[PDB]
Formats: sequence, C-alpha cells, structure tokens
Amino acid sequence: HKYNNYEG
Amino acid sequence: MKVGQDKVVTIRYTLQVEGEVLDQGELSYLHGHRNLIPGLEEALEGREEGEAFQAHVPAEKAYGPHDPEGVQVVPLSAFPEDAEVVPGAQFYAQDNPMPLTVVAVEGEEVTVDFNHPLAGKDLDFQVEVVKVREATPEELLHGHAHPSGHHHH
Ligand SMILES: [Cl-]
Repeated sequence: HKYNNYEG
Repeated sequence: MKVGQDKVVTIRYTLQVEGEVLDQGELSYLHGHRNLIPGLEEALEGREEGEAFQAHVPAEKAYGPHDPEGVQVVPLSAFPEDAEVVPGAQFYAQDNPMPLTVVAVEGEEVTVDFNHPLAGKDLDFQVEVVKVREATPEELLHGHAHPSGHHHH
C-alpha cells in the first residue's frame, strides 16, 4: 500500500 | 508491598541498547494492563519496594522483530514542503497515524522504515522499584496510572 503524502 | 496486578508502581530506570543509553528517568504505571512492554512487566512481577535489578529483554518480549517488508522506497515529493527529510527524521501516514522513520535519501527517492524504532533490538534495563500502591477506581477505569509529571527523557 502506497501513500499519497506524509505529514510531520 | 509487592508489584502485581492492579498495583500502581513507581520505578526509576535506565534503558540501554548495545551499550548506549536511549531512555532514562522515572515513571509510574498500572501493572497488569499491558502498559509496559511485556518482558519488562514480567521482570517487575513480584518485586519489592526498595529493590534494584537488571533485566535483559529480547526483541520478542519488547518491540518485536524487525520486518524487512517495513522498509520501503517512497518519493521525496510525498514529504511536506517545510520538512527536513534526513536520516532519523520521523513522519506519519494515515491508515490511526502510522509512524515512519527516514533511513536514507537518494535524489528523489527516500528509503523509510515503518517498523517501530526499536524493532529487532534487545533491551537492557537497570530498574529501581521505588513505590507500590493500590490503583484508584479512576485509574482502573482509565486503564493507566494518574498523571504524575514527565520525569523521564
Ligand atoms: Cl500506566
């Protein structure tokens, strides 16, 4: 599963 | 009073991994409610107030094994504009937040690790059992000890 974006 | 189920236990401790101190200080926890890693709770069971000991906790009884499948390559474009994307940096994906640690950066590709940071590590504790008391009804209701300050780092 790949994620669009990561958050801090 | 001895450490056991439903006691709130105050400990001082030092945590080392391969000869390096990673965490230390003082905490209180409600015993018997899966609040600490299982190997540490097992080592604490039956201990007396005033008693010092060492515990070697294998990865299996600590944060578990390191899964190679948790290490993945993802695009640098996925990280925030104002992010410092460097080895050691922590970010989150949303599944409940799923934490990841950046382990390498190579141009536009970033190698990340979704494993717990201590996965696969054996943990060495020095522990001092400071106080043992009965849990209050509020502590049992919440499943953890009442706040007593941040005294470990
Ligand atoms: Cl707790």
